Amino acid sequence: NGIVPDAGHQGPDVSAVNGGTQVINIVTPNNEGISHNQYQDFNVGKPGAVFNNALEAGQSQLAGHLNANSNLNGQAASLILNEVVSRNPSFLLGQQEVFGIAAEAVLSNPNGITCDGCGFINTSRSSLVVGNPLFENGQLKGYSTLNNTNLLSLGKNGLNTTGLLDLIAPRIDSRGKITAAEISAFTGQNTFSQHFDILSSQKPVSALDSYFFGSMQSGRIRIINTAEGSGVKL
Amino acid sequence: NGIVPDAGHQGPDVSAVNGGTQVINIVTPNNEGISHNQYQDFNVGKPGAVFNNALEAGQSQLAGHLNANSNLNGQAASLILNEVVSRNPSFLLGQQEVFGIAAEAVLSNPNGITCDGCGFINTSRSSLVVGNPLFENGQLKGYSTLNNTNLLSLGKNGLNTTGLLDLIAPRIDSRGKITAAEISAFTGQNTFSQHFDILSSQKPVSALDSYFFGSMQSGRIRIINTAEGSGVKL
Repeated sequence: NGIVPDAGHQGPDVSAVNGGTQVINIVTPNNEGISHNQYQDFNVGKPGAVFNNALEAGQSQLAGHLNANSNLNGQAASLILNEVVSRNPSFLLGQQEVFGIAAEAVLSNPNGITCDGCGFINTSRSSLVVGNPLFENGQLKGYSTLNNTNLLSLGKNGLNTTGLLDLIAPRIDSRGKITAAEISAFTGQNTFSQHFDILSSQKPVSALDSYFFGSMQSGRIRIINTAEGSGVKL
Repeated sequence: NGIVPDAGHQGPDVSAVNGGTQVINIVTPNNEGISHNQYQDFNVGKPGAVFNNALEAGQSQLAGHLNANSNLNGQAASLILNEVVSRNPSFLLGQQEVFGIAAEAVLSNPNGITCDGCGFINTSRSSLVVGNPLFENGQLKGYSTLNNTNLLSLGKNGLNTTGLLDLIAPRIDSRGKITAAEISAFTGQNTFSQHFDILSSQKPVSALDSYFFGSMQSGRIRIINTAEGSGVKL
């Protein structure tokens, strides 16, 4: 019951639950190569979840044998954008696997995101965005944490991935081991490009406190807090 | 007794002690604009220390009225490089002021550096390097932490500056509030350019553990640990 796709045009379809692991047929990539998937609820349990970006049947790590995704229409996604459209926050307690062609992945949930033992498999770049994507006539222009005060939380069991990692939120509270090739954490109220360049920043009414306890096993870490007067506690 | 200049050609001369604050006449800048100063001992107490990069007499913040530095020969330094040539580590318990023309400042001490309530005034960029500078026929080519396992320590009272801040050491242990326009921390055994670009990295025999407790009041923080297998604990 963790992942509940939206009933609208950008809602993906669940094809199976294999050992508690939900398998999601992501929607057709647009001309930008972006599969924009919308959910009333996006949560991942300990069995994890699989996003099917495959043009051939094969073996997944989390859900066994899976089929090609006919939604792809012969073109795999280069970016899998998962967006929660409701007021429900997201809890990630397991791995998210991209089955098939490797792609970038973004979870966007302006209501809040909590990781605790979550991770990403076969992902070149993975982003957690407590904020909303910005679209202009159907094309992705970036993301926004403007007017948002919600929290990205990482629990004791941390987060692991072999690719790049982006953490975008008004504030971040981390208590676990973050393992990634590179870690980028951007806090405060900002507008971002598609590539998470900071295009603008605003000062929040009250302080946006970010907390980092725990290890960070990465060769490169960058933390940008644009909330003037706030800080990054370690 | 904190700052003891070397007797050789790159040893500066102390001109005064004003309220316990040592005033150092840095040596003539070379053609690169680098004043390369060598010390048998480099320590700063609570009264702080002043480096005289002035072409006119004026008022310093820490040491009252000071004169022009005749060592400059009419050309202020663009980089003040302070290097300990002995086995003595460095303890910085106060502010270091550049009197006169603003400049970049680097403290190089391969034996270790400890900050506790230290800071930098009228400095565009300030660097603490547990490592040695690299010279090629008198020209500065960069810095090196190769084969070094010593520690850069920041105590409870932290470090403050309005300019940029570089922290270069085989490992860093910080327990206080670091305030700076931007913070760059590079750990592991590396060779650096003059601008602290990582040119090469080597794996240490044993782990080089870096620790960051405490606040970091900066808009941009980057931490690069090139020691594979080691991590950054927060």
